[PDB]
Amino acid sequence: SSPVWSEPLYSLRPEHARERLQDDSVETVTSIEQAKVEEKIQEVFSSYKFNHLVPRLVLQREKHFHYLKRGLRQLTDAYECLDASRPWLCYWILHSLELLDEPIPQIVATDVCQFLELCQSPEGGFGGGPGQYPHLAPTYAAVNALCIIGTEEAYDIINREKLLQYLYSLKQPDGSFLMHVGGEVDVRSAYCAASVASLTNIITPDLFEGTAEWIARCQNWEGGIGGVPGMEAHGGYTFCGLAALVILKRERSLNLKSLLQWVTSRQMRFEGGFQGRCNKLVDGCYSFWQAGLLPLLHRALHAQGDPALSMSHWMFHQQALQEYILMCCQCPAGGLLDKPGKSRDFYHTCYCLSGLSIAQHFGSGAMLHDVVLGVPENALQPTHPVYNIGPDKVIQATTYFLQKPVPGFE
Amino acid sequence: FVSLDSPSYVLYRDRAEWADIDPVPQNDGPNPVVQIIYSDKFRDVYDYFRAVLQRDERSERAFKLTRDAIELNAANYTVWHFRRVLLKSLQKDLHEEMNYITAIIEEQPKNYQVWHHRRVLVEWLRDPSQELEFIADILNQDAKNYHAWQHRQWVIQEFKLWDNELQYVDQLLKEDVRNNSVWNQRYFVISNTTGYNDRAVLEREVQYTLEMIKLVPHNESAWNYLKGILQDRGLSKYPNLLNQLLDLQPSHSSPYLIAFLVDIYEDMLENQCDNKEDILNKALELCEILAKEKDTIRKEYWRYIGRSLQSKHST
Amino acid sequence: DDPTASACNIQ
Ligand SMILES: CC(C)=CCC/C(C)=C/CC/C(C)=C/CONC(=O)CP(=O)(O)O
Ligand SMILES: OC[C@H]1O[C@@](CO)(O[C@H]2O[C@H](CO)[C@@H](O)[C@H](O)[C@H]2O)[C@@H](O)[C@@H]1O
Ligand SMILES: [Zn+2]
Repeated sequence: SSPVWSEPLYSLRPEHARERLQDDSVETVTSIEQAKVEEKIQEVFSSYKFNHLVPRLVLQREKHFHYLKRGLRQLTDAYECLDASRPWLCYWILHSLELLDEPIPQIVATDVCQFLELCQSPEGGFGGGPGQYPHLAPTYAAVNALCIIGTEEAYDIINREKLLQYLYSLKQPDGSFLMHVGGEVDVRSAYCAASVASLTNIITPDLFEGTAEWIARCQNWEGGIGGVPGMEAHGGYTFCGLAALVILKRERSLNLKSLLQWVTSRQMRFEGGFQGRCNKLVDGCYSFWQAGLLPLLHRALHAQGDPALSMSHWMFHQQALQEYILMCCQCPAGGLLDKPGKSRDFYHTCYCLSGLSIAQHFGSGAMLHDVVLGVPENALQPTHPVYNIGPDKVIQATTYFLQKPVPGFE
Repeated sequence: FVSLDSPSYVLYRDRAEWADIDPVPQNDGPNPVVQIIYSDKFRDVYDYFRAVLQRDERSERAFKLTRDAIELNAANYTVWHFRRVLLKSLQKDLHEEMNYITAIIEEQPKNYQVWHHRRVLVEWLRDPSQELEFIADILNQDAKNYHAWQHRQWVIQEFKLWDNELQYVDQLLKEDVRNNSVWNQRYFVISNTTGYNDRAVLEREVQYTLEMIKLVPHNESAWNYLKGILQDRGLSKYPNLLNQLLDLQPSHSSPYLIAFLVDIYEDMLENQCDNKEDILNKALELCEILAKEKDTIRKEYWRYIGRSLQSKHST
Repeated sequence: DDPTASACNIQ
């Protein structure tokens, strides 16, 4: 073996150079862009190697913490474009802090609860800010944020009776859901609805009638899932689709074989990170949307009695993903990002960290196997693959709400 | 009338025609979180938007105000919803609104609200005449814009405009054969017109795809389409394909070709093929080659496939 | 932070 102060990396092996793009001497916009990213990434990788000396990689926890702590209270006008997504900012930041095991002061927690209460609509659901119409995306974010806080104060903010009525007000006869009244339809809505309904215990027999079938129609020839039937497979929509089906216990409605082959193919042989769709670029946020699909598929196949499943690893290159996130997605000033050259933002900070946690932790049944690349302190808290909040938070919230009746239903 | 960046722009709090209504500030609570330090202009427009919304004022001034609110944050879906309420209530010229959304999407093509607004207008007018050309212009700037392709599929299916889409697909594939959004549109068009059961159509597609593969052997999209149009009937149902790929292996031993062979072997074993032991041995050898040398990023997947094959066909 | 230019909007 090697001394504790040097840790060989997959991305630094001499044979890794063979993984560079082969454009077959036929250049198109796609290959040109891919080659540009690979050139930059190789430069980054090389900066972490000093011949046979390869220092352990470090997650800059403290820098990330200070960036997050500041954002939770105030934001520059650069975030005016997210004025209709305030609950998302709460969730992204709180989940990042949770992954980093950084305590949330009680005062700050109460202030977040009060703010989300102001975003809650009298018709049920939460809007992007005080007085805004409710929308399933901020509703999903608000519920997740309240569950991360996990106090009875936070749980009780949610008006469950109106929330269920609101979900009914968005339900379509073909099984799909509108994102908001008079709004668009895509797989994101099914997941947002399934996530908040299961956590708050408001699922009725008919709420999701036809939903599983509609989601299956979104799986396409590629194996992944598109936003609506007929559309290109995309990691974001595929995560939403599979996670929703897992909540509904209808994963078998999909061709899991083609889905598995599709997502594993989305990990970039050279960069180590994941792309959102075939022939597009690597991006740190897909560390969650794409890689998060492996724990879901593992669970789904394990429920089916698959005798070939691993008892120690997810079906993606866990080490290579950690290498991509740690070497290429950290902003030296704190925060994480899409790829070198891009600026940090709270959204990428949330998902790059969520993906890193998934890559470090394997769990199935009574089996637990951790693979924490770099210094030991890099280990993050685990995240639930369905909800993307701590597993402890999921259990605590589900248990709390299971003690309440389904609004006006028996 | 006057844009937010125009030299003569005046804050709403200073407009005489707006003096009769009090602005409604946003209440973020006494101890704010994720508080955005808005510019004076941003806050001014939204304080008045909140006022007209709270009063549910269906007026021409409210309608013009939404235009500025949208310029400040086109992702504010509440503003868009209210603007649509006003369009109906004021009986606004929808063709003029179409010219408006056209300009807005050109500026912010990756926004969900703008594409949905356009769809609603097209639905209200039952007029798709400008759609294919407009979308084509958006795709000329970003050939992979997801929202544009989604809107394009909706228009084509809702108004049955299939006649020239395969020709459009062919042109875009000529420009960039690696454009996965275009291969997806190819499947979309064929499955919804002739279908793939017509053996003449299937042969044409398999031939076309194989030609693209020979031209650009490492383009994953073509390989994925080839598998996509053959997978449901079963890859083992096409014996000649195996031979052709086997002949191209010695000169094009790419991970895509090797993986495709494993996929064929998997299906063959699932269908009581002849020489089962030999096929299983060949598949396991390729899984090892993929895991250790040719496609190591997917070592865990290939090892799983190897174990899976043994659990299903060892005997 | 440049969330305005990022193509990663989920809403
Ligand atoms: C729970 C939610 C709201 C999940 C959605 C997650 C994602 C990531 C959705 C993506 C939607 C999408 C495909 C938008 C189109 O614009 N984005 C891109 O083009 C990014 P890329 O190039 O990586 O495909
Ligand atoms: O990944 C293919 C797999 O998806 C399903 C849906 O679960 O069908 C999709 O793909 C077909 C092409 O293989 C399309 O005809 C169909 O429209 C699309 O939904 C499964 O039937 C298939 O095995
Ligand atoms: Zn991203």
